[PDB]
Amino acid sequence: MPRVKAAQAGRQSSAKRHLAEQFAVGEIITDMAKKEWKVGLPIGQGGFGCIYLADMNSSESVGSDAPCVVKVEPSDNGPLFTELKFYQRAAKPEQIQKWIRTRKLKYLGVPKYWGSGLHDKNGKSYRFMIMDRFGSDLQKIYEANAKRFSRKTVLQLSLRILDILEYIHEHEYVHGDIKASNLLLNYKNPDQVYLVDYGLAYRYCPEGVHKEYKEDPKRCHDGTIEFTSIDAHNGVAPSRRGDLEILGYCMIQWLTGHLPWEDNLKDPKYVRDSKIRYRENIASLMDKCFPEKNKPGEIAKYMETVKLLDYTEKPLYENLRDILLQGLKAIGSKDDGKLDLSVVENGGLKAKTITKKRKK
Repeated sequence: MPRVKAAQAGRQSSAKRHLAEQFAVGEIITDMAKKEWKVGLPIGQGGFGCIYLADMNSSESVGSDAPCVVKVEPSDNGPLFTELKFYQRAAKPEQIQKWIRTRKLKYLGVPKYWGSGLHDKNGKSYRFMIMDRFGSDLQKIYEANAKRFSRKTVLQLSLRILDILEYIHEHEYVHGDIKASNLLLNYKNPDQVYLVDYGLAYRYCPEGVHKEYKEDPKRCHDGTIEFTSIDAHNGVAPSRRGDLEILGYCMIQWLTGHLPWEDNLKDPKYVRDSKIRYRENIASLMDKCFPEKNKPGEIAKYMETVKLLDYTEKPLYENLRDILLQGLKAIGSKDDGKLDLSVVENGGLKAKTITKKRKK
């Protein structure tokens, strides 16, 4: 006496053609700078979906086909508001190079900003923003490459993401979702990874002042538990320990190309039991996933160290970066020149809004 049942469906159509209602490639978008940016070919990546190139024609001496694009968002001012806020707030050549050079930072893994604008579609204000020229994605590359990256890449990315993660963590936002979906590359430059999709911004410390674990008791689940880690999965702000922990998980997953708990990440209970069970002796789990394929140590120690200090004691960029560079350079290899993710995939990344109170 079995029992089965199910169903599903879906569709969507649209079309138009007439004056003041038929936009297309080459269209001129007016920015807050009172200018006119021409839209180029479609992209779909580089912002929040449905992104179109920018600066098609030339105004004075072409600059490498004018590597620029413009993302378009719906009239809501929700996720784009926050993302754009910090995006433009932390965007600047002189500003960045200033603090970066003054603090000897390992470069900033953030996209370049130029300007923004909104076009009122009679009842629907379409907001858009111009940024660097992107095309590749870490979510797609890993999909076709089966997260089969070398140590050089894992280290390079980890380092970059770390620097940026700190510069922002010292403000009031942290990309709890380190998922590759937030990692994008240049339109055709593998030696340049930028972290976009700030929509997953999670206020680390309230009013700039940290607070004991007790933010979202109902699991803020800002993003996919897969990368959200126990921190975000528990609604608690990743006070250093969380950020680092997440980076470690994704790091080993990239070097291994497969995750044990991942296959069982379908549910939260599993992800939790896995995090704890693996936390008990991450060292054994790290060495277990790699008997003798390469050299599991940088990630093993890095993680063990991040949890060896405490749940929320204090960060250790120098210490972590030390063990990481030590194990990575221990093999006599480091800084091949740029990166090792030029597989050229180009897919369709994703995004989401910040967790707090608004999602209706």
